[PDB]
Amino acid sequence: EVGRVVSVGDGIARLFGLEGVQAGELVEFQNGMTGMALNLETDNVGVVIFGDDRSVLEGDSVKRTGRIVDVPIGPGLLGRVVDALGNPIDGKGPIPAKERRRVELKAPGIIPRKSVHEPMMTGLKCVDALVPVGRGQRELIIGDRQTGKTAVAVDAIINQKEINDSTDDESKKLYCIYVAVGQKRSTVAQIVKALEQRDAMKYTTVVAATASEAAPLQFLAPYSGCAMGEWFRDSGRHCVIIYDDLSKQATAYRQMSLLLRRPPGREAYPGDVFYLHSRLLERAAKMGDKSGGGSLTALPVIETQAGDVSAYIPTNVISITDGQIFLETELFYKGIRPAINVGLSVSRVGSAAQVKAMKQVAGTMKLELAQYREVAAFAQFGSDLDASTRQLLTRGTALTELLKQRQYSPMKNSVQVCVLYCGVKGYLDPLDPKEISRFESLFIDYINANHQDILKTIETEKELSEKTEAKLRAAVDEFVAMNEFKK
Amino acid sequence: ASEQSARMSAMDNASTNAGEMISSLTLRYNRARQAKITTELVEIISGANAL
Amino acid sequence: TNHGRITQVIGAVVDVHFDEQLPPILNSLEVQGHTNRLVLEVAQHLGENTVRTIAMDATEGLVRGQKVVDTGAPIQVPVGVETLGRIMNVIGEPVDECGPVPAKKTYSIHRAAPLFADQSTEPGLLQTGIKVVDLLAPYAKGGKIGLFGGAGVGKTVLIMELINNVANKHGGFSVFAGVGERTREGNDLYHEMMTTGVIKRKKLEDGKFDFTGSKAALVYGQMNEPPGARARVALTALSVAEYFRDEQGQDVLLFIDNIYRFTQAGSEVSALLGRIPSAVGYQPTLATDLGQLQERITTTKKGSITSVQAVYVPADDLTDPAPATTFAHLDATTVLSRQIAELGIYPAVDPLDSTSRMLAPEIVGQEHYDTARATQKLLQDYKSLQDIIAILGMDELSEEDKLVVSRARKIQRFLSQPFTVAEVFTGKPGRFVELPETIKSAQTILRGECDDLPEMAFYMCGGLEEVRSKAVKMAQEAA
Amino acid sequence: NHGRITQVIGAVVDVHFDEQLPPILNSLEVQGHTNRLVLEVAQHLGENTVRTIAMDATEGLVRGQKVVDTGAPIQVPVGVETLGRIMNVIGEPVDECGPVPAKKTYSIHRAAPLFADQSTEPGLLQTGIKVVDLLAPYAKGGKIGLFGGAGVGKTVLIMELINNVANKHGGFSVFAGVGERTREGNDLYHEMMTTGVIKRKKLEDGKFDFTGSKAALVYGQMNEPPGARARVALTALSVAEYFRDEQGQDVLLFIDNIYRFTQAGSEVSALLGRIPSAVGYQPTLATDLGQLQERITTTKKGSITSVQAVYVPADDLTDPAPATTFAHLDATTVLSRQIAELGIYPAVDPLDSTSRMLAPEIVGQEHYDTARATQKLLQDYKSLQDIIAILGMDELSEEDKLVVSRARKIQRFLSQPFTVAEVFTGKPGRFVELPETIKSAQTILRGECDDLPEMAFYMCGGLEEVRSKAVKMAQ
Ligand SMILES: Nc1ncnc2c1ncn2[C@@H]1O[C@H](COP(=O)(O)OP(=O)(O)OP(=O)(O)O)[C@@H](O)[C@H]1O
Ligand SMILES: Nc1ncnc2c1ncn2[C@@H]1O[C@H](COP(=O)(O)OP(=O)(O)O)[C@@H](O)[C@H]1O
Ligand SMILES: Nc1ncnc2c1ncn2[C@@H]1O[C@H](COP(=O)(O)OP(=O)(O)O)[C@@H](O)[C@H]1O
Ligand SMILES: [Mg+2]
Ligand SMILES: [Mg+2]
Ligand SMILES: [Mg+2]
Repeated sequence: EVGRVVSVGDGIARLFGLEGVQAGELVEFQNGMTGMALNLETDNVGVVIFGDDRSVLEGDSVKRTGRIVDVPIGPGLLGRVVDALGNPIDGKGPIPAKERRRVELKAPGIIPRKSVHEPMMTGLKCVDALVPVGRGQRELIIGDRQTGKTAVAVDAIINQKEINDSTDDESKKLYCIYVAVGQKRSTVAQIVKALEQRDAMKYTTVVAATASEAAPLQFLAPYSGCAMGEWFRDSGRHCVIIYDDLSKQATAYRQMSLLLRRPPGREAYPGDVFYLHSRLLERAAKMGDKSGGGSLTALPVIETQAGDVSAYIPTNVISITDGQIFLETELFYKGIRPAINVGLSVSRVGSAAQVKAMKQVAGTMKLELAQYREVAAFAQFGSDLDASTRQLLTRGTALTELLKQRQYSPMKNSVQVCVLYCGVKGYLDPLDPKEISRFESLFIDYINANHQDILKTIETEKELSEKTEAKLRAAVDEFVAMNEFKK
Repeated sequence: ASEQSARMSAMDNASTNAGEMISSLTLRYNRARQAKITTELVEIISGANAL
Repeated sequence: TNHGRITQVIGAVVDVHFDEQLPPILNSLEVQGHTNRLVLEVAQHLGENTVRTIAMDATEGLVRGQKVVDTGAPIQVPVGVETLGRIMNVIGEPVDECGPVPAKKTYSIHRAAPLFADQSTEPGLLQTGIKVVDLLAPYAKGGKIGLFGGAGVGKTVLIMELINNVANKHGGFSVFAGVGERTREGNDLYHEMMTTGVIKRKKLEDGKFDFTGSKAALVYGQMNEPPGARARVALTALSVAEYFRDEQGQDVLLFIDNIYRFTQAGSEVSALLGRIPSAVGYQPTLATDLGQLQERITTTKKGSITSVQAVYVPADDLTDPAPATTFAHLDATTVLSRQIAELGIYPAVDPLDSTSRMLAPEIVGQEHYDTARATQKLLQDYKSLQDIIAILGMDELSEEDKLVVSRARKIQRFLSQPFTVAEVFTGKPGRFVELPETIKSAQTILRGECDDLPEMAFYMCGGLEEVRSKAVKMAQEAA
Repeated sequence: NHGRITQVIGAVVDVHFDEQLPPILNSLEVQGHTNRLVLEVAQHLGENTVRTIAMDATEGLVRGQKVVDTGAPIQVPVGVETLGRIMNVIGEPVDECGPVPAKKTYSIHRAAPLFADQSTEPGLLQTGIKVVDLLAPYAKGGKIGLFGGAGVGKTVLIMELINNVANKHGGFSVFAGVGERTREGNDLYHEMMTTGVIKRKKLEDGKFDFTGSKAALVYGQMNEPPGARARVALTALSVAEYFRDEQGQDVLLFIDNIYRFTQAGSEVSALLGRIPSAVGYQPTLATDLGQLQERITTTKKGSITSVQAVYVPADDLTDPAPATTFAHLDATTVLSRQIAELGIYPAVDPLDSTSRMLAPEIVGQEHYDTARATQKLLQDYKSLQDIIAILGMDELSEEDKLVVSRARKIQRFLSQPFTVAEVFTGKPGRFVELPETIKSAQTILRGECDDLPEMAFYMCGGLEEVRSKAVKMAQ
């Protein structure tokens, strides 16, 4: 059937007609613009427009296509940048994909799932050690503005090119999806450039719902990304999806709901914000061996104001996630970059999403860092301390100086194991803290020059036998002999 | 003896400074209290008039 | 059966028009012509033979004028021993992928609470195997229990430990209701229940199943589901338990994760149903909607239901209306803290906010009452000395105060213990501490017998003897 | 097409057309009126009725007046003829120098450039200011924000950037005044006529010749309705887009304050029949801003550098307006009142300030390391403020005392006397290059300036001035 526009304003239309409309279907005007029907009132119909409202004219004919709002899926998206609806914006060719998928869908149930056991190598040291991440997990990256969240996510994306290049088994490769809500196109272009400069786009796609783009696209983009990732999840191929920032999506939803004359709630938001984020994040899952064995990891991002996680959106997304990676400005300016607060940051999965070789070191590291955090304040004042307490302070300072990293400079798992071994067994206590930043680098080059076999063995066996232990100890001794530092 | 005299003087100054900080924080607390009341009430009213 | 026509659709709210014979409130309506089953629960009568209903599943795909059929009764859930060993939805449909529920009976989830004349029973003591709980906040066998805490404090782990330590030993049946929790948690719980014999699934050559035994029933309304489902799934599980209480007369165990989600669901739709919001966005019908639930959970002269509710406390604010209202509905309370969990003291129970009606000298003897009150006095004394220690230092404290601080730290570390389900976090094995051992150990520590023993020794130790063994080991390793 | 006014509510007018409606954003002229009242369509309401926002005062309108549809949105002239000339939101010049004889006119409303038509090449600017050159380097071809309350020095900082950049630019420039004082507008006009940025010449026959000018001016000030404040930035953006599209030349755009633009929406949406958001702001607070900012962007054709002063009401940075604006900026500069009370000017908080052009792949590693060491020092000093206020400096150790000394010294050293402040400060201006700043910071951090006093770093620029002042202070 067809209908006619009755009212138009602020990217929203009120129609008269189309009595056979499905709630949530696409609608087409007589000028190419599209819309989505949400409020099926009695007299009129409330449509949200996918673009500017200058085209609609209060009398224009309108037609229903019968399609529920859907997006394309497949490997045709890899290497491409697309909008919320799958339309490309890279400017190079169309999207070669035949199979589509509905945006809003029912998450998978309790039975076709399994526990999280495989890790998702983030490339960082503090995350992969103290706040591990699994495949099928939903871990939040929450912080303030300009603290290193997008950087964490982009390093997670970049670390995968070595793992993917050194195989042709799709069951082991990890594909990636970056959803940019509210960002400006300059930032998205910078991210695309940073990924292309490192050949990290042949396994990624991007979904850009920027600020100039209307509210419905910002509201739909994360669901479009989850739909694109469900192809990997159900096909047996692992994928990780990153949402930057989710809060922007909540703001867009508030805008749409307020312009549809729906009543507000707390902070002018609706009550359906929890349902919005639960709908979105429960689609991340680790499926069973009967459903292929795929996965869809999620790494949402949230920007708090003044570190207030007592707010309305942070509280919800904290209560519906399997972890937290807090980021602070005090730690960011003190010198700790990434600025991960290892106290508040947790991971309910934990060691199950960690390699044994990393377990052996990270347990001791977490214990030592707890003790160091406990006595750090007392130590600053300056009072006589026992040798054991001083040793604790020295080891905590060493480990804190170890977990620092440059931007876009991730590392393999075996190298993290080796470095944290050097840090835990006491080969950094006498050394000057400020010197460690090169002890790391040189040591890495050394074990990539003359000790590739240790790395291959750790990569294959994924553990530290006594033989590899002794070999690594001998390598560290040779390295300290060949080199000299301030202590 | 000099140590104890200086200790008494320092405690005096610290108590005075604490009183000053208490005054400032009391002002801020009352401001935030009024803001909370106004914000909650405006939320309720805006939800009541959008019916 | 009547016949109606959908008139409008706003999120999870659906208006329906009948030509005659309006259905009563709380009745169930079935939409015809939809992809999957879609049930609506009547909520309001508006006028002109129009009603306003709440959808259990997503309204995506609904059409105006689409047809609706009244069932003549509210959402009827199946009941019996056939629900045992089996998972069920809010509308009674199974989601375990094992076959349909061959129940010979159905109960309406909406019922009236037992009257005042149906009195309770004696405050029977419940032994959980947890120390701080059995000591300072004893749980009643026939009363409601609350586990208050924010996010990341150990509510789910504590419920799982209670299941391992109670449900297996319980001779009656048991029920679990997942009200807006994570689905991963449900999968883990189902697998652990199949492992420890609480569920006994036996596949057959003819493709059927056999859940003989399996003294447990599961109901799930998780976050993926919309409002209307999260709200009514608790009533579903409560009716499933009320069947065993009333007819069978067996003692029943009910576990709810989290109850707060049920209240949140109402808020998500209240403004769509034309209600004015309350103080902080919650609905007006908060206390009543929660009390109509809670009063159905109570012991009678036919059976007993022991409930254990985990209450999310957002932003660690106990002044929020939902937990504030829930506090009055509970016999035993257990408040978990973050400041304690930061010290690695798990379970992170605050013994100064946890209370219990049972902690009285007539129910538990004075050896228990005085011990608990002395522990609480000691901990409050240690809490009052915190500022003096922070400003001046330990040098200023007298030897009495130093003894107090030492004993309080030892008590804090001693109330901790490792659970069997937390092996996958700590690696240490689990313990089951009976109550007399706890009372003996607390009396011993408060009397001053163990002042010589080091503070570190009292960590994740089931009993004082274990503490002695750990101290011996630490002293031997010292030389 | 003719139409009738049916309803008037302050700065909103509901009009009724009979035959055919005008689209949204179209301009409408009221005929029975003294001035040239222009109305911008915003909504459609049925019954062939339209809702509009007025670009001028509605005092004198009548229910029944006649309205004429122009068939297109507001049109602002463009070219090198707008240079050296003031122009209000509707393009009408208010310079009292004649009309604008420009050939082409652009619409106020244009779609932003696409994703493919972007070029994020990193460059730097020479502002001459120590704090921004060190800790928040400004990006050539990017957006820059100056956040602050009232009385912290945004306007003075923008004027300093004008004197230190625009005069040494060569290319073109634009200034948009969105709800600022008319006084400072006249002051800027005369300062520009002085410095040669505007080269006005009066011909014998009363005409004028602005040939040689390098700066346009657009002013919608406080003495204007909200509709004439929520459409001025768009006028300036059209004027600058003409340059960086057809001309293909770099341009500098200065906006004072952008927040006023959102404020106008706040005092309009209530009349347009919209439900308010958290703090009375609009539900359209983000799209109305993103549609303005995304038009500002360097592309493959040209580049727009932008310097926006963002008001912060009640010194609350959690307000929705600055919170939304933070996401659109490439560089940031957060001014503070706590630092201005200490007499430090510019009152920049170097910790809340940040930038994207600070990485070592853009600036060197010596610059990056100096900046990060300074930030660490100032954070370590901030962490001791409570214990210093309660107890005192005596409780601190010697390392902490050295830290406090160097932090106070580097705070006072990041204070520059500008040239435009000479009228209320007296001391002459001090342009400062970047390597001198870096050397001075390195020396202060090492410990090569602990012997000097603390008040010797106040308003001195480089270090030679600091040592000379310490010498003179020894007496
Ligand atoms: N490991 C790191 N080491 C040094 N600098 C870092 C590191 N990680 C991030 N940064 C720096 O932090 C600053 C902000 O980068 P980022 O893109 O991550 O911001 P953000 O946290 O996502 O907040 P927003 O995007 O809202 O501005 C950059 O200057 C970046 O160089
Ligand atoms: N007894 C415990 N021992 C060790 N760690 C615990 C314990 N209880 C909780 N934790 C930690 O806190 C996290 C809380 O998860 P959960 O048990 O679901 O509590 P909640 O639902 O209240 O957030 C656990 O994953 C674990 O890391
Ligand atoms: N560098 C400076 N030196 C001395 N005084 C300054 C300086 N900057 C600002 N001020 C003072 O603060 C006031 C700020 O007013 P203004 O320049 O209009 O900033 P804003 O736009 O934030 O209100 C000025 O009156 C001036 O006296
Ligand atoms: Mg970011
Ligand atoms: Mg939980
Ligand atoms: Mg100003």
